[PDB]
Amino acid sequence: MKEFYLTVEQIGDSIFERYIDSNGRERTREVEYKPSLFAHCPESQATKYFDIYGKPCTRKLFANMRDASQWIKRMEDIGLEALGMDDFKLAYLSDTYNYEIKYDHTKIRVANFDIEVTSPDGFPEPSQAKHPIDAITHYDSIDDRFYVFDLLNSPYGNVEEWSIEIAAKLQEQGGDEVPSEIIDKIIYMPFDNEKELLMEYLNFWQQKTPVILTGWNVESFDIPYVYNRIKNIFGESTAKRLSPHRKTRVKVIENMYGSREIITLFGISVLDYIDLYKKFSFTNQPSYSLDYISEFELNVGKLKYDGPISKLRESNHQRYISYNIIDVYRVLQIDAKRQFINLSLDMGYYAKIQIQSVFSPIKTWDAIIFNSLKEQNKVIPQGRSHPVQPYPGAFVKEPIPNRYKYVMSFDLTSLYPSIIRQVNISPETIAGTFKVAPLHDYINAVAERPSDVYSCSPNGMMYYKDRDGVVPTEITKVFNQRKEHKGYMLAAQRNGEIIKEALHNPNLSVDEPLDVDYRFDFSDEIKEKIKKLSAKSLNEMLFRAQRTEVAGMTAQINRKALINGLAGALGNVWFRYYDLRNATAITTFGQMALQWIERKVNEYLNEVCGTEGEAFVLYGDTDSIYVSADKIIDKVGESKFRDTNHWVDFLDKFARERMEPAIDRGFREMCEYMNNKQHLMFMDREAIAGPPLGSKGIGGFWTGKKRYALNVWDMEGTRYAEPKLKIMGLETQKSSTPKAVQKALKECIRRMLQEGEESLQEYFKEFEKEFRQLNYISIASVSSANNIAKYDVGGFPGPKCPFHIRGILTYNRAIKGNIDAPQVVEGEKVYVLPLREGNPFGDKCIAWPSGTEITDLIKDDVLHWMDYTVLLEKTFIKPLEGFTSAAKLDYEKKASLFDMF
DNA sequence: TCAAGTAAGCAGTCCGCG
DNA sequence: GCGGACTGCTTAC
Ligand SMILES: Cc1cn([C@H]2C[C@H](O)[C@@H](COP(=O)(O)OP(=O)(O)OP(=O)(O)O)O2)c(=O)[nH]c1=O
Ligand SMILES: [Ca+2]
Ligand SMILES: [Ca+2]
Ligand SMILES: [Ca+2]
Ligand SMILES: [Ca+2]
Ligand SMILES: [Ca+2]
Ligand SMILES: [Cl-]
Repeated sequence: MKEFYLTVEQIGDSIFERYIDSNGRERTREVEYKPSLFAHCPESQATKYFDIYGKPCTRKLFANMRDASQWIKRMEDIGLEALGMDDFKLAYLSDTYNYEIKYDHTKIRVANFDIEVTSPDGFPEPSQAKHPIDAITHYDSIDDRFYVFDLLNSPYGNVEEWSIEIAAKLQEQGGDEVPSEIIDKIIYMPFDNEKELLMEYLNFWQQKTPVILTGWNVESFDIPYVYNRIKNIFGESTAKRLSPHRKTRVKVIENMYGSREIITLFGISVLDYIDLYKKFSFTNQPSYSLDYISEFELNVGKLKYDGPISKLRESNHQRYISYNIIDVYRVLQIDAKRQFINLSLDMGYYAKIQIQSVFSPIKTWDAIIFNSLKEQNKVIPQGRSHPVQPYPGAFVKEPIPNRYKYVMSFDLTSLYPSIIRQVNISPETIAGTFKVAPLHDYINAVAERPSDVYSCSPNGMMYYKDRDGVVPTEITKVFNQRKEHKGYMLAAQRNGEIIKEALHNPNLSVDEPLDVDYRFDFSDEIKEKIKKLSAKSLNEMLFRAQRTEVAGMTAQINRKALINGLAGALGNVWFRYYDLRNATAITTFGQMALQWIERKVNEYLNEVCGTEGEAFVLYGDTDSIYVSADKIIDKVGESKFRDTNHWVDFLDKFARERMEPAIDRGFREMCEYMNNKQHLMFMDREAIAGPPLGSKGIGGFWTGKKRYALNVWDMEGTRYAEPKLKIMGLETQKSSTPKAVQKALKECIRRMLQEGEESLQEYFKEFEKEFRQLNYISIASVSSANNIAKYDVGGFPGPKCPFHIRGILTYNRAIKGNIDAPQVVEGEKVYVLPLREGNPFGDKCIAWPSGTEITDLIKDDVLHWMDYTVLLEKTFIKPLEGFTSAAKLDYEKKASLFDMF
């Protein structure tokens, strides 16, 4: 077995390392690590160490780590560059693990825990920790067991033991429906007092010390609460037993306004799952309560109880404990699905960083690039301080608001990383500058050729062509991984569509799902077998196919975020390789590439239609073009096509055989023009959109930049069983618009694109007729709530007070004096509802914490005073009017014109 | 809302616009 | 009432 680190810390002049040894065993060592740093020396000195620019460097070996830090300081006082890895943990891992790390996840202790704390006087502040901890469920990945620590006696109630048999049975039997598949995995431990529970929990922690510590909100609540509670009862030294090296810190953590407190446990890698979810899931939720996310991800029903959570333990301790266990399992289930822990470890070990540093792309890329350079004996530069400066980004084309019947989109593969590689954009590859012409001149190939020797970007930057920079070299490796996993993702997606087709025809039999790998396109034998399968087996296969696709999406999209992170990090002042010359070289080249290809695609299509000046490209954002295919369809049919799938094949054949070769010729020319290192602008067909053949649908529409809808039949080679709506930027896509409204707007769009104007007018009429029956939560807007206490002034809306903030102040006033009423937490999401004039709340809106029912006292009143009229015109009618106006449609008839008869 | 980047939309406040 | 300066929030890349 090859060895791998678990955790690494610097504590004074010692590196503290937990690792897995050659025998598969967890181990700990304290290494008195002697770091090296570098200084420029004259050429006279024969050395093997060179900076990234090829300047000679002398290596400086320090007695300890504090000596290395003092030298960096004194080099600053002198005014000279101190080169090398100043994060000595990273240098240590580089020296100790001088190879590609193969890790074994089965040897890494991943702990998933949740605590319960009964609080009769509001939220229990983790930094006070004044209330007893009365439940801890702690799952261990190695044991595969849920360890339940249950307080039977508290100042808030003496309770009976939790019954495992009641927990197992249905809600309909008096039970808690704790999943069968985990019942045998529960190790249950009741305690007579909190001191006993906490002492036992600390002994347990010692024996099964987390490497990865996760859960929901554990970093902001669970961890600091357990730490401070133990600290209040036993002292600081006992609290510090949560760290394997007995060292903890705070932390702080900004931003403005104001600041939080977390506990840094040295030798643990805390990956709060809420944080993993926000970084990697690529959703924006109305609520981040576990229950909301569990419903969203797993389609599991909200685990319900009577009364408030502060009375739950004394009124129903059985359910209290059972829900603590289910809370932990929920997070494991979301991970089984999303695989964010797996992803974190992959990226973390790849980069050779503390695993928790996957949260910082700057940290991740600094470690990768350092390790790539160290391998060649090259020395990294000192990080400098830079003033934050704005710089330009992508080009977005203004669309003409309209409907568009037949649409084909084309999209550049990993654009920004592909520009890095093509141009050879890197800190050490800068060759100089050239006199820049207006961008428009490069777009039209009218400017003089920038260089005959170097590789250029239209921002004026020239780059070496003899060898690849460290940025191109390393961005390529992660790009190639991204491409691998995207393949598995798209194949899984395609395999899912074959199952959906076969679901049109079971096959009334008792059989089993096929043992297949969904990452690969189903063979003809698997296809045959699928066509003989029951609905039960086919649905189970769909679930599994869709799970593979999710797994592929996680792996692919976050490797993409990482590489896009690097292009972005070039424009972040805290990045070691921060250069605005390079950041702009990427974005300017991208602007040219899009507008260059727009010109070429128009020219091509104008040529192959016999026209001049006609604009076939109707829109583009950053790296995408949207081509109007009406004239291509018109040249053939629609006479003339058997079905929808027939013109979708014709357009797929035309895009792949005629257009892409022309796009590639267009891009090969631009590469020569810029004299780039290698041609890497690959623009594949993305979507084929249009109305169902023979229908009165409009196919798609644009309202403006970054706001559009299309009816897609084929996406990147996935031919759908049913057409899919691709809606971008419109209100159906915003977390802020109500659930019921998003749904309603979506069906309006669907009818517009697939069925026509009259189908739209009948749905709108029906929705307007029934919308007052909708549940208040389903029709409440959502906003994030920043700067509440600023507005307020005091406590009414102050000058320029935002609408949602006003609603919160209304809420604050209606719940004034209540300890147990839910407080609106600053920086979180709220539900917002408009209020009718003359209401007892004395303002036009009320807001409350999202993902929650509003307090029983006031609920009846807001429900009574809810302004449905304002609600409808604001969230539904205004947006819908914007759609139909853009699409040249009416949601209301209109005319009409006969009229009676 | 600690944690790579810019572009650009819409809601609402405030206030002009004879 | 609408739009523009401005803040707040949110999304497309
Ligand atoms: C999504 C996204 C894009 N971008 C920039 C960089 C991208 O190259 C460019 C286009 O974005 P995308 O079209 O979303 O993705 P991509 O071209 O990088 O890769 P692919 O299409 O194969 O999925 O916009 C970011 O800087 N950050 C982001 O989060
Ligand atoms: Ca792209
Ligand atoms: Ca693509
Ligand atoms: Ca069949
Ligand atoms: Ca794109
Ligand atoms: Ca070339
Ligand atoms: Cl790819």
